[PDB]
Amino acid sequence: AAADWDVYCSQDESIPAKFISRLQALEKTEINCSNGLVPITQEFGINMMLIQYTRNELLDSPGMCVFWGPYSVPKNDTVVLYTVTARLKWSEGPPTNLSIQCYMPKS
Amino acid sequence: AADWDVYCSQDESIPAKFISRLVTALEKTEINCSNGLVPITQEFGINMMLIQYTRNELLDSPGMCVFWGPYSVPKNDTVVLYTVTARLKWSEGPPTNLSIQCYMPKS
Amino acid sequence: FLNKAFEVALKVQIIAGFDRGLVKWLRVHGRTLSTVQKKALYFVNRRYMQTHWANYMLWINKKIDALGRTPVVGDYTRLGAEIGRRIDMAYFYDFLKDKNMIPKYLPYMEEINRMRPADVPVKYM
Amino acid sequence: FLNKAFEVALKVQIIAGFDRGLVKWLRVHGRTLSTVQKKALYFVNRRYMQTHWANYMLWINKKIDALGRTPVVGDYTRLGAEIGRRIDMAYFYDFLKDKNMIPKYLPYMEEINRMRPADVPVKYM
Ligand SMILES: *[C@@H]1O[C@H](CO)[C@@H](O)[C@H](O)[C@H]1NC(C)=O
Ligand SMILES: *[C@@H]1O[C@H](CO)[C@@H](O)[C@H](O)[C@H]1NC(C)=O
Ligand SMILES: *[C@@H]1O[C@H](CO)[C@@H](O)[C@H](O)[C@H]1NC(C)=O
Ligand SMILES: *[C@@H]1O[C@H](CO)[C@@H](O)[C@H](O)[C@H]1NC(C)=O
Repeated sequence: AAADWDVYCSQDESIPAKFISRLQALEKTEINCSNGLVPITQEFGINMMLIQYTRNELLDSPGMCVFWGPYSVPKNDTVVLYTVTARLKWSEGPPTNLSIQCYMPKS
Repeated sequence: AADWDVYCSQDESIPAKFISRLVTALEKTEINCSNGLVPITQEFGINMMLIQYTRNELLDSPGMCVFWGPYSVPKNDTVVLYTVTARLKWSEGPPTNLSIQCYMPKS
Repeated sequence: FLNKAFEVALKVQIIAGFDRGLVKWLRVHGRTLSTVQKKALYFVNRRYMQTHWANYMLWINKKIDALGRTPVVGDYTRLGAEIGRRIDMAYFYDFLKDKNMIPKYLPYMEEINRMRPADVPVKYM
Repeated sequence: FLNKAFEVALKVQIIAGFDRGLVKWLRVHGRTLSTVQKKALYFVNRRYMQTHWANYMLWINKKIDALGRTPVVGDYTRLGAEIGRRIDMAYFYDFLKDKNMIPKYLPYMEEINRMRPADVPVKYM
């Protein structure tokens, strides 16, 4: 339930990925991105966030999250992997850690 | 070093096996593990490395690499993800990055 | 944490910026959308601010500290306006419309849409 | 970056430990293996040392720095022996046999197998 985020990956690095979530109280949500740790607040109901494949710290919009990667995967040269992880800290219970993976066709 | 793979176990008590086969310049290989940055030298021909799913700093063997994780995966409640990444530095050219992933069935 | 006047300045400008962008997008894409779909997108704006508030606050505090002086509300107005114009909400407007994912308009959304932008609740981290 | 006597002590003990482990494993699993498969596993020992020499050196240096005195060759003998017995190579022996992945025995492997353990080349990083 808490792990179920709706992940929409792109086919081109120029178009950011979209993630949507819907919502043992949840105290904190932090996305571990290549450009840093990005806090987000999951409000009751629907939440939306963009994740970029590319980084330009000078021109990027405030608070942007950028994927880690690209990574090569074994035995498969047609795609590369982009990923982030997220940590959800709860009032009661151990934190949960989730992995968000997006495969991109290789140019 | 185009030829490499990871062979995952079905039990957290049994480490995964990473095998690479190098033909031929590769200056450096670093594995980014939950317990640290682990250097390895990929010699001409076959190279092997164990990757543990569990960490005990007191009892683990010297130089052991431990996966990051476990991570929950969205929309898939039957498995969890363990992963490390590898960075390969070449004499000339940009470094290459590998994603080493193992899915473990859940209890 | 943050003085209320400052918070209000931020929220008013952020939501005003997002809304200007939505008006712009709707002039092109709004013809086939229902009234409730449009209201749902205005809610999307306010909710985007809520979701990303803590994350905007990091950037804001960074910007404020670089002033080399005590801030005034005008500083927060300017930064709020900058967030309001820089966030590209059209990535979501297009995606939601293209996939027929514009959310069904529900009471909690109407409630947030009926508030003054100054009163939209945000959570600091 | 390491005195040759120290390096030699390490390599001799590491390979001796790995080899003892392989003998123990072969008593159980060796019956159906060909001579060249067994030679290949003896090569796997030496190669594992080569591959992991750099991370062994981190561990070694950490241990040496904590000795509470300057080291002598015996310290490297001891640490080498600890590495030699603690690395669980049987995980690879079992995997390679079970999956029919025991490597094809090639000249570079024989060359490494014919060397003195003291002479197996290692790369510092
Ligand atoms: C982000 O996660 C990586 C593992 O993928 C970890 O090495 C790093 O410490 C994390 N970053 C922060 C800022 O906690
Ligand atoms: C490589 O993996 C991707 C997604 O993980 C998949 O679409 C593709 O088919 C794989 N490679 C081949 C040759 O099929
Ligand atoms: C390991 O990689 C993670 C990303 O997965 C990164 O956050 C971290 O800085 C890296 N750690 C080291 C020691 O380089
Ligand atoms: C979950 O992931 C595993 C490994 O990636 C796969 O074998 C399995 O089919 C997946 N299940 C679902 C429901 O996606």
